[PDB]
Amino acid sequence: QVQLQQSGPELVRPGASVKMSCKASGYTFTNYWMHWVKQRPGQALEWIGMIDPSKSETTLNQKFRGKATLNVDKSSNTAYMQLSSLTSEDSAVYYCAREVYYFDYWGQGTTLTVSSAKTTPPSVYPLAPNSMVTLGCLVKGYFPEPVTVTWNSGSLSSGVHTFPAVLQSDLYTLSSSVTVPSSSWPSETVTCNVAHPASSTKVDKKIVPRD
Amino acid sequence: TVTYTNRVADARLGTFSQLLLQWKGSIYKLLYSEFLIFISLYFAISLVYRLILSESQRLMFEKLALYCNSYAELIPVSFVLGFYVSLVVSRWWAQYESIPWPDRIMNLVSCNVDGEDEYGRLLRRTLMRYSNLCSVLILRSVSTAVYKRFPSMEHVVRAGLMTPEEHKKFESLNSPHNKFWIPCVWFSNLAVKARNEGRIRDSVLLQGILNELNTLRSQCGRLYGYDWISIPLVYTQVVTVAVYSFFLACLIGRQFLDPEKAYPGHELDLFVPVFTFLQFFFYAGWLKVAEQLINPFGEDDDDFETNWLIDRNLQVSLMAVDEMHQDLPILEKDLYWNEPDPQPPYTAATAEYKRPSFLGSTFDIS
Amino acid sequence: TVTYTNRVADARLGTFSQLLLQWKGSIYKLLYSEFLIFISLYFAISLVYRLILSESQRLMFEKLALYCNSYAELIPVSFVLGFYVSLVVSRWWAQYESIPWPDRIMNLVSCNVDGEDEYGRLLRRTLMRYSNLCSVLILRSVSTAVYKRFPSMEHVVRAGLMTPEEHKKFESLNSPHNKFWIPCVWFSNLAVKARNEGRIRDSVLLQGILNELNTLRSQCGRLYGYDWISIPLVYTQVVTVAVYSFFLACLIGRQFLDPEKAYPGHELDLFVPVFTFLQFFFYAGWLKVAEQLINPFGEDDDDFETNWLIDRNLQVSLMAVDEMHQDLPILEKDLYWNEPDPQPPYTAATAEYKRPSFLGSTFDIS
Amino acid sequence: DIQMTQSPASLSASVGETVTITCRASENIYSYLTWYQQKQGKSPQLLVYNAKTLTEGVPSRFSGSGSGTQFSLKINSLQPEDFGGYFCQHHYGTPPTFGGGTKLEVKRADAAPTVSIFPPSSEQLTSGGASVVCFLNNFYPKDINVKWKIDGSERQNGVLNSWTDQDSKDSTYSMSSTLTLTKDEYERHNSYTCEATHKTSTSPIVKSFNRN
Ligand SMILES: OC[C@H]1O[C@H](O[C@H]2[C@H](O)[C@@H](O)[C@H](OCC(CCCCC3CCCCC3)(CCCCC3CCCCC3)CO[C@@H]3O[C@H](CO)[C@@H](O[C@H]4O[C@H](CO)[C@@H](O)[C@H](O)[C@H]4O)[C@H](O)[C@H]3O)O[C@@H]2CO)[C@H](O)[C@@H](O)[C@@H]1O
Ligand SMILES: OC[C@H]1O[C@H](O[C@H]2[C@H](O)[C@@H](O)[C@H](OCC(CCCCC3CCCCC3)(CCCCC3CCCCC3)CO[C@@H]3O[C@H](CO)[C@@H](O[C@H]4O[C@H](CO)[C@@H](O)[C@H](O)[C@H]4O)[C@H](O)[C@H]3O)O[C@@H]2CO)[C@H](O)[C@@H](O)[C@@H]1O
Ligand SMILES: [Ca+2]
Ligand SMILES: [Ca+2]
Ligand SMILES: [Cl-]
Ligand SMILES: [Cl-]
Ligand SMILES: [Cl-]
Ligand SMILES: [Cl-]
Ligand SMILES: [Cl-]
Ligand SMILES: [Cl-]
Ligand SMILES: [K+]
Ligand SMILES: [K+]
Repeated sequence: QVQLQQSGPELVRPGASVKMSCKASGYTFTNYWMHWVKQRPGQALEWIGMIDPSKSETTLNQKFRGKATLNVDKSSNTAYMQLSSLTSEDSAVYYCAREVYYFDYWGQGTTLTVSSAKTTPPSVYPLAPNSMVTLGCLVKGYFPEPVTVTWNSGSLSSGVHTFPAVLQSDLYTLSSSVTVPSSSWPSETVTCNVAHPASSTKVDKKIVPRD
Repeated sequence: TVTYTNRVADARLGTFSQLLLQWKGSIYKLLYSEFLIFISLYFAISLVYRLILSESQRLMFEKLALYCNSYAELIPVSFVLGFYVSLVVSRWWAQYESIPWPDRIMNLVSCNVDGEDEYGRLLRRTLMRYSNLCSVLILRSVSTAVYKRFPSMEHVVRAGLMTPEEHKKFESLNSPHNKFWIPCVWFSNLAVKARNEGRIRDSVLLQGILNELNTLRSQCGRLYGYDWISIPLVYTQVVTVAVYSFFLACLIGRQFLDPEKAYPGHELDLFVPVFTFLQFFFYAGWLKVAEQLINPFGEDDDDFETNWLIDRNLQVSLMAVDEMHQDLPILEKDLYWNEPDPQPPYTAATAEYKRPSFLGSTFDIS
Repeated sequence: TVTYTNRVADARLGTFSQLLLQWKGSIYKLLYSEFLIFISLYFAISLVYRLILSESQRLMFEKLALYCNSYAELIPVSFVLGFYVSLVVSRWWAQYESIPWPDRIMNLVSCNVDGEDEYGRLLRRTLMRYSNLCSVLILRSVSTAVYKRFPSMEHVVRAGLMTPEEHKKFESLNSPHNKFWIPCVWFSNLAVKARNEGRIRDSVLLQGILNELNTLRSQCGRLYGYDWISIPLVYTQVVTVAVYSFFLACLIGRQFLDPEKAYPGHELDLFVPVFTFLQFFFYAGWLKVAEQLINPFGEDDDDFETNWLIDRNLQVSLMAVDEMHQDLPILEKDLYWNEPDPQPPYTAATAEYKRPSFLGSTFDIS
Repeated sequence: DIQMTQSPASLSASVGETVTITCRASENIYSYLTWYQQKQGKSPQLLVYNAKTLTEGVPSRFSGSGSGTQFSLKINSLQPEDFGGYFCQHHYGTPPTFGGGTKLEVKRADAAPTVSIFPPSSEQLTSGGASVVCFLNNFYPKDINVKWKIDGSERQNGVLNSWTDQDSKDSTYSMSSTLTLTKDEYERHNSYTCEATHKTSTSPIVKSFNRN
C-alpha cells in the first residue's frame, strides 16, 4: 500500500534553517514526481515545488526560489525539503504528495513553528460571575503548544467549550467555558485542570464564587 | 519542432540573414554559457598580460602565444566536424522516419474490420489502441520528453492509453525485457480472432493488416536500436578533443601582443578579438549541431515533438476506425464529369504558375 | 553497448565535456599503450638531444628535426581518415541492422499456427526455435563473444538451443559448408507440414510466414557477407601508413630545439609538447574509431552485445508463441469511448509540451 | 500563473441535500482539474481527477463536470461524512495552483448566543494585568459581531477573539472575546460592557459589569 511518512513537527528560532523528510513506500520511488505543499490557516494551499527522484531535477515555485531546497535519497526512498532564513510566516503545515496527473497520496503533514520564545508555564486565572450558570478558565502567557484543559479531572466533560489558542506578543492564550445548572454551583465543587507537557506543568484552579 | 520552413520558402535578400535574429533553438541560446566562459578566460588572460606580467614575463607570454597560435589549425578540425556532424544528421532523420504513424494500419482496420454494431466498434477501436500502445511504450523508453509524461505504467493507464485489464495481462506476462512488443502480439492475435468471428472476410485482407502491423513493429525496433546503439563514445570524444584543442590554442595564441615589439602578424591591438570570437561561434556552434541532434528525442528546442504526435495519433486513429467506418459522403458527379480536359481555375496571384505541359527535353518547344 | 544516449539527451553546458571523464569504451582506454610508447620515444629522443649529442651532432639533429617537421601534414591524413572511418561506420551500422530479430516471425507464428493443445504448443515453440537456431548458428560464426560461449556444437545443444535429435539430423546432412542455413530449411518444411495438418488455415497465411523466414535468412546472409568480405586490406594499410607517417615526423620534428639558435617557429622550450600530444589523441583516437568498429562483433567495450540479444530473443520468442497464443486481455470500452477529440493529461513537468497542431508551413498561425 | 477562483467560500446544507461547488480558471486548462476533500486536522484526499473521473474509494454520489475555464463539483444526497473541506487544483503546468477552498457545514435552526461576561480575576490583578473575558456560546449561523465599550466609548485596541468549529452534536458555533488592559488603565474606568450583534435579533445582546 502506498504510504508517505513525513518527519515529526519542528520548532525553530527565526533566521535558522530546518530540513524535513518524507519516506515513501509501497511503490517505485523513482517513477513518480514528489511535490511539496504549504498549508497556512485562512490561506489557500501553496505549491512549493517538485522533484524528479530519478535525476534529482528540481522545479520550484518562483515565490519559494530562495526559501526552499529539494533533494532525495533513492537508496532510502525518502525525499527532503530544506527551508532557510526562517521567519514567522514560514510557520505552517507542510505536505509531500505523489503525482500521477494528480496528487493521489499525501503525507500526514509536518508542522513547523517559528518564534523566538523560551518555554513558559501557563498562568491559570479563574472566571467567576440564570437557570444554568456559565463558568470558565483563562490560560494566558504560555508556550509552546499545546495544553490540555479538563474540568474535574475529566469527569465533567459535557457542556464545555475550549477555544483555540491565540498569539499575543510571542505567547499563547486560550479560554475554556463550562455551563452547569445553577443548583449544582457553588454546591458542587468545580475546578479546571490545565496540563502543559512542554514545561511539565499541571495546575488546578477551583473557581470560587466572587466575594 | 522549430519550423522556419515558411520563412525560407523563397530565396530573397534576407532569407538567411533574418534567421540570425531568432532566439528559439538558435546558436546564441546553445552557445551562451560556453561563450561567456571563453570571453572571461580570454580577457582574464589579457589583463594579466597587460597589467600584471613583468617586462621579462611579457616576453615569455609573447613567445608562448606565438607557439599556441601556430597550433590553431581549422582544416583538421573542420574535417572531423563535417564527417561527424554528417553522421549525427543522418541518424537524426532516420530516427524521425522511425517514429511510427497509425495511418496505414488505420486505413485497413477502418475498412476491413466489419460491423456497425457496438462490438464491431469496440473491435476496431481496440485494434488501433494496441498499435498506439506499442508506440507509446517504445517512445517513453527513448524520449525523455515522453517519459516525464509517463514515468510509470500507471500514468499510461490513467491517461487512457491502456486499460487496467490490459495492465493486468501485461504484468501477468513475466519477462525481464522491455515489453513494448506485447501490444503488437495482442494485435495480431486479436486480428486473427476477429477474422474467425467473421469480422474479417478473407485471409488476404487479414495478412494485409498483419503486414502493416509488422511494419510498425519494425519502426519501434529502429527507435530502440538508435537509442541502444549510441554513436561510439570514442568518436564523440575525438571531435570534442579536436574542437577544445583549437579553442585552447586560441585562448593564448589569439591574445593581442605588444604592437611595439612588431611581431609579424600582430601589428594592431584591438583588445577584442572579433574574428576569433566569430570562429568560436562557427566551430562551437557547429559542434552544438551534433550536440543537439545526437539525441533528437530529448527536450531541446529542436528535438522532436513526440508528445504532440502521440496526442494527434490517438485522436485521428480512433476517429478513422470508428466515426469513419463505412461512413462516406454522398456520391456526386464531379464538376468535370463531361470535361475530358479540365482547366481548374487560378487565383490572380497564381496565374503565372499555369504552365504548358513539360513533354520532355528532346522535344522542340513550338 | 556503451550507451550514453540519456546523458546527451539535451544540449546543455557540459553535454559533451562530461564524456571526457568516462573510461569505459573511451579514447583513453583505447590509446593507453600507444600513447605511452609515443611519450617514451619522444622524451627518450629529447634527452639524447639535451644530454648526449655533441654541439656538432645537435646541429645535425636540429636540421633533421626541421626536415621531419615539414612532413607532418594533417590535411592529407585527415582526408583518408574521414573517408575510411566513414566506410567503417557505414558497415558498422549495416551490420547491426543485419542482426536478426524474431519479433516479425514471432507475431505471425503466434497467431496463425492453430491449436491450444500440446501439439499446437510444441509446433509453435519448435518453429521459433528453428528461427533462433538459424540466428545463433550464424552469430557464433561471426561473433567472437558468442563463439567463446558456444565453441562447439555440443554447447549449442546443452544450452537448449538445439535438441540432440536435431543435432543428429544436423550431422546426418553431409556438407562441407557452414550449415547455419539448415534450421531455416527445417522451418519452411515444418511450416508446410503444419499447414497440411490443418494447423495453418490458408496458403496466404503460410506464404506470409515463409516470407518473414526468408527475410531472416537474408539477415543471416548479410552478417556472413560482412564477416567474409573484409574492408580491402590495402585500404586499411594505407590509412595506418599515413597515420604512422605523421607520428614518425612528429617524433623528431616536434622536438623542442635550442631556443638560443633562434630557429623560426622554435622560440620557446616547454619540454612537453602539449599540442603535439593533443594531436596524437585526435588522430590516433580517430584511427581507433575504425580500429574498434571494423569488427563490431568482437569483445570491445563498444562492440555489440550479441549474447544478451540471443538470451532476450529466446525468452521473448517462445513466450509470445506459447503463453500468448490466442491469449488476450478482457476487451473493455476505452476511456475515450464517447470522446471524439481526446485530451490525454500531462504531468506538471511536461505541460509545456502540449502544442497546437502543426497544420503546415503555408497556413497563417492565427 | 493560472488563478483558481472557488465558490462558495462556505456552503451550509443538511443531510439528503444536493450541493454544487464551483471552480473557475484564469485561462483554459482543458480537462485538467482535480477535486480534493479535506477534513479538519487531516491531510487532503483525492476525489475527482481529470475533471470527471472519480478515484477508487469515492462513492457514486460524487460527480465532477466542466471543461476550459468553468468546472464544478456536485454532491447529491449528502451524508454525515461528506461534511468538511473541499478544494480544487488545476494540473495544467507549473505551478499547479489551488483553489481558495469551501467549508461544507451542517444547516440547522437559528439560535441566539448565550453571552457571559467575566471580570478580571483577583489572582490576575495582583499580577499586574487585567483581562475581561466574554463568551458567546451555542449560536447559529457562524456569522457574529462583538464590540467592547469601556464606559460607553468603543474599545477596539487590545481585543483578541477565538472561534470554535461547528459542534458535532448540536451543530452550533461559539466564540470568546478577550479585552486585555493594564491593571492601571483597568482601574481608571467603571463599566465594561460586551455588546454582541447577530441575525437572531435586531437589538444587540449586551452583557456588562461594573468594577465593584
Ligand atoms: O516570400 C517572400 C518572403 O519575404 C518577406 O520576408 C522578408 C522580410 O520581410 C524581410 O524584411 C527580411 O529581411 C530583413 C532584414 C534584411 C536586412 C539584411 C540585409 C543584409 C544582407 C547581407 C548584407 C548586409 C545587409 C534581415 C535581418 C538582417 C539583420 C542581420 C543580423 C545582424 C547582422 C547583419 C544583419 C532586416 O531585418 C528585419 O527587421 C525587422 C525588425 O528588425 C524584423 O521583424 C519585423 O517584422 C515585422 C513585419 O510586419 C515588421 O513590421 C517589424 O518591423 C518587425 O517586427 C524582420 O523579421 C527582420 O528580418 O526577411 C525576409 C526576406 O526573405 C515576406 O515578409 C514573406 O512573404 C517571405 O518571408
Ligand atoms: O537533461 C539535463 C542534463 O543536465 C544534467 O547533466 C549535466 C551534469 O549535471 C553536469 O554537471 C555535467 O557537466 C558538468 C561538468 C561541467 C564543467 C564543464 C564546463 C566547461 C565547458 C567548456 C569550457 C570550460 C568549462 C563537465 C565535466 C568537465 C570536465 C572537463 C574535462 C577536463 C577538461 C575540461 C573540463 C563538470 O563535471 C562534473 O563533475 C562531477 C564530478 O567531477 C561529475 O559527477 C558528479 O555527479 C554527481 C551527481 O549527483 C555529483 O553529485 C558528484 O559531484 C559527481 O559524482 C559529473 O558527471 C561531471 O560532469 O554534464 C551535464 C550537462 O549536460 C543533469 O544531471 C541531467 O538531467 C542531464 O544529463
Ligand atoms: Ca537533443
Ligand atoms: Ca571490435
Ligand atoms: Cl589549418
Ligand atoms: Cl523488427
Ligand atoms: Cl581576432
Ligand atoms: Cl598539412
Ligand atoms: Cl539470402
Ligand atoms: Cl607541441
Ligand atoms: K542573405
Ligand atoms: K560543451
